[PDB]
Amino acid sequence: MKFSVIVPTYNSEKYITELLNSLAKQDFPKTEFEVVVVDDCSTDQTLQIVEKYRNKLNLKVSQLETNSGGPGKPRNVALKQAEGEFVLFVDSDDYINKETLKDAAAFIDEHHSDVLLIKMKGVNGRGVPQSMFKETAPEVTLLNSRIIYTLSPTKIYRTALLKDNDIYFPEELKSAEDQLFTMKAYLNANRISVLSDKAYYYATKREGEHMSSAYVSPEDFYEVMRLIAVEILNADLEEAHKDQILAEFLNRHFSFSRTNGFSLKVKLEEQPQWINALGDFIQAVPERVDALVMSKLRPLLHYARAKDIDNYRTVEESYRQGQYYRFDIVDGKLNIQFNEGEPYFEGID
Ligand SMILES: CC(=O)N[C@H]1[C@@H](OP(=O)(O)OP(=O)(O)OC[C@H]2O[C@@H](n3ccc(=O)[nH]c3=O)[C@H](O)[C@@H]2O)O[C@H](CO)[C@@H](O)[C@@H]1O
Ligand SMILES: [Mn+2]
Repeated sequence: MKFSVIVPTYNSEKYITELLNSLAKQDFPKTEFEVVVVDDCSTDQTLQIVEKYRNKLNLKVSQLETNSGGPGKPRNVALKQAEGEFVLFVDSDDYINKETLKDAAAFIDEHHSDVLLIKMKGVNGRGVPQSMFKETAPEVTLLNSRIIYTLSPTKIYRTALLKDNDIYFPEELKSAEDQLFTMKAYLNANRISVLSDKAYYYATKREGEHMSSAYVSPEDFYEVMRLIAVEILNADLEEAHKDQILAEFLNRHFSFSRTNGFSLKVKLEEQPQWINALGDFIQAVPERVDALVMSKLRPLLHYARAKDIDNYRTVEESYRQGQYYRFDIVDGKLNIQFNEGEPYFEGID
């Protein structure tokens, strides 16, 4: 067994066939890959739709007692059932290219990848990461490539890599359940590879609610962030490398996560809740890492670590308004003091 395609379902009857047709049309022998379907207690006709593909595909189907509250637990149940050499997570509302398992198998046989990224394509207006999919690369690291800018589970992982290092998704969590999982796989992979010859994984936009839009409390969200920083800092790598990996994670988190602009969008009466959870995550980042981060984020790291929402919000409002209490211009960049009696933050551009 080469691959295990792990499919978590939850009331997926309107789009599960578009998936199952792409596996049935794979030009890969159905005897060397399995479809591990774990249903998160669906109440529509998802399972009988799946049943019609029991002679078109090698299937392993099971259903949970109650809905787990997220994609994590179903994938965890499928992953310990998987006996394929490699694992591919495909969501119920997505589908893969006809040639995916053939090109992957051929690529991994040639380069012995532990994690293999496959190029993605957005369908029906859904955005998709692309900065790391412009060239097929046999070997990429966390620091010479943009792989940290895609933490979704929609990749090829070697089964032994996940099991030998005890890598699973957090359970009862609507979103952010993928970031810690994929980063742990990145942290332990002896070789990470990118495969961009075609458009392999098709991420769709349908209706209704996608899990990436479901509510996750700031406590649960930033606990995952805190766990990622802890995983980075205690990886079996050189200490300077771990600091730089953490800095690159923070650059991306503060630029593109819900943290970016929270004190401008969240209701005032809820922002202490955010600054306390965000601060528990930044308090796990040692202050030495602030120097490796993008300069504009250093005042935010500083006031997050101190749980100071007033100065944090003033920094965000100042960036948005382009107005500062005091600033100097040195070497085409700004050195800013955001409030009276506060420190100056230098090199901001
Ligand atoms: C970035 C990307 O390309 N895909 C991610 C995106 O998918 P997305 O935002 O589309 O969320 P989805 O609804 O597709 O959920 C992902 C998968 O989990 C299953 N599911 C959903 C709810 C539930 O209670 N039990 C269950 O098993 C879905 O059927 C689906 O197969 O946001 C999710 C939340 O982090 C991630 O898991 C997906 O990997
Ligand atoms: Mn989806």
